[PDB]
Amino acid sequence: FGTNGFDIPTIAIALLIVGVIIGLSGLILSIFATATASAISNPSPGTLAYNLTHPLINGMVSFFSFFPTLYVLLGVTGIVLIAAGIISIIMEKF
Amino acid sequence: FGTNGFDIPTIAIALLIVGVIIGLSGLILSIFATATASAISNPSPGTLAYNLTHPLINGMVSFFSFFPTLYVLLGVTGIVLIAAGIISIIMEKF
Amino acid sequence: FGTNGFDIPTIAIALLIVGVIIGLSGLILSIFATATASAISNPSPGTLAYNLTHPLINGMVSFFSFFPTLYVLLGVTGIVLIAAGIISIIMEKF
Amino acid sequence: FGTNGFDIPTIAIALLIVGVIIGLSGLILSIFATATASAISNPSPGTLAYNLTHPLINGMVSFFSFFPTLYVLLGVTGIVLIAAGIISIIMEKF
Amino acid sequence: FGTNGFDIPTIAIALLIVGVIIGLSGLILSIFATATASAISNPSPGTLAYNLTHPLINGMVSFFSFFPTLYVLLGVTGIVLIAAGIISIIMEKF
Amino acid sequence: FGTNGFDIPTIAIALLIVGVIIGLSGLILSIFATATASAISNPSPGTLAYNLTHPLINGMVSFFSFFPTLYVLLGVTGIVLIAAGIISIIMEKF
Amino acid sequence: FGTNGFDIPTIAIALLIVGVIIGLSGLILSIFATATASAISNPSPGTLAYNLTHPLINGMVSFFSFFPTLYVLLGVTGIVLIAAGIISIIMEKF
Repeated sequence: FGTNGFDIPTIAIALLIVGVIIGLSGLILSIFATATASAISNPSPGTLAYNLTHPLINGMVSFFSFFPTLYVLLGVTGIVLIAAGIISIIMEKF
Repeated sequence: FGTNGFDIPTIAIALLIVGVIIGLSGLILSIFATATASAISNPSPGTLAYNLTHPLINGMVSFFSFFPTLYVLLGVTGIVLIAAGIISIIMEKF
Repeated sequence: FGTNGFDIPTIAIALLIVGVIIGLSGLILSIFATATASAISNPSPGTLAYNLTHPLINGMVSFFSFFPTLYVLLGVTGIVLIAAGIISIIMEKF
Repeated sequence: FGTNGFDIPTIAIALLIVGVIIGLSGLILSIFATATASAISNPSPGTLAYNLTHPLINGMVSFFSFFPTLYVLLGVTGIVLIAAGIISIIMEKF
Repeated sequence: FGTNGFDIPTIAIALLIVGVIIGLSGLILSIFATATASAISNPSPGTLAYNLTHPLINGMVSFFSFFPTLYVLLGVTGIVLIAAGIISIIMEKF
Repeated sequence: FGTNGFDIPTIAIALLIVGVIIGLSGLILSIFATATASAISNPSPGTLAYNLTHPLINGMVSFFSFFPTLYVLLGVTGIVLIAAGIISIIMEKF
Repeated sequence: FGTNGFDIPTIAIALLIVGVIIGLSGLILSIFATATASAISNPSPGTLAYNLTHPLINGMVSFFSFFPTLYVLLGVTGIVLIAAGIISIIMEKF
């Protein structure tokens, strides 16, 4: 059901695959992050361990705050792909 | 029943296939998402685990909100295909 | 019973085939959709699972609402085919 | 009584076989589950054995709740098979 | 009594065979289902055994409710076969 | 009763096997966990044995709390398998 | 009186044999069980011998309660055998 490489069943299957993969990734990351939160303690505000450990958790927080826009762009890509497919169909179907 | 590659039985079969595939995808994704919702907990509003986990679920929500327009465009494609078929029939049937 | 490729028995058989195929497709899709409706539940209006699942069912609804016009155009195609047959007969029968 | 591989007696025999197998499976599973229910006890709500045992029975309940939709899809498959048989007969019987 | 492969005695014999096979299948399934009904008990509405056993009987009920339409389609197939035979006779008997 | 490797009797038998295996596993684990609960005692809240033993039972509790989602995913896998079977049948049965 | 291996006299003789064997088994088991009931006594509800002996008689009761469905299935088998014989006769007698 298509012209050259655009196949609606294939597109649906690809959407399925990316959806389940993203769900799994969120699941695994949340489960692991719970263990991370449990493991690390809060020694004190001003002793050696605080100086030793605080920037690491800061980097954790920053990277994980970067994740959302990555996911948003990844979502945007699919609309572009389906659009190029529609345009390609229209170009030489007539 | 056609001219070159436009076959009404083939079109009906393709519509059947895409329909059942989309139904399956929705089914599997909903079943998996229920498990995802069950697995992840809500630690607290302001502790380490919240900072560690919140953006992930935000990305989940965003991507899944992108799904609907993908499905809509995928639906639009079929009208274009059947239209090109009709036009191609009319062009050289007379 | 025809001139070159227009055969009234063949047309009748093709109409039979497309009719039964469309009936089957409707049957199978309805039977599957009943199972889909049974499987998915309604968690709550505002919790995580709702955010995770609602757009999927929205896409389901949209695509299935696109089906009717596809069927209508598919029906329209046959009148065009029989018309081209009639015109072709008249052109060189005299 | 058929064309290539579609045989109504064979289909009837296959329906018989799947029916009796499913009946047996239900019988054996129920008989075993009764013994499971008898064996496991309820120690107390909050002691060590409860923490040790509760998630296991939760997993039991979840999987067994997944069974019904599996059976429903398995039932749906047969209509598809008989339908493909009918279509195949019609295609080249005429 | 026929042309190529359509034989009225053969058709009558095939109808006989499918009829007796279907009667046997119904007989055996009913006899077995009576034993199934006798074997399984009703423990209680809310204890462990109920959670363990209820979905199994639900799947039983669903599949057995799917049987009727299977039988109906199986019956429909024979009219198609005899029809193709009649058409084939008429095509080249004259 | 199938096309290449999808066999409804085989699927039913596989469902039977996985069901009984899971029931057995739950049974054996619960029976063993009862013995574990009986064996270990509660020395005191703050003496040497408490420091020596508490994290072990904590790990016990955590792993056994991980079991349920494992079972849920294991259940989800079967719907995917039966779905791929249905799709494969539909693809080349017509 | 048959075709290949189906012999009505042989079937009647087999029915005779299974009937008398089952009658004998019931007779011997009842006679032995009477002696078992006579031999074992009822020491007391709560002393050592009760703890030592009660589960044994519980297992006795359970197994003997399992017997009936075994007999029922054994009875069901014969209808299947005679049915396969009838079908085999019909298949190639014509």
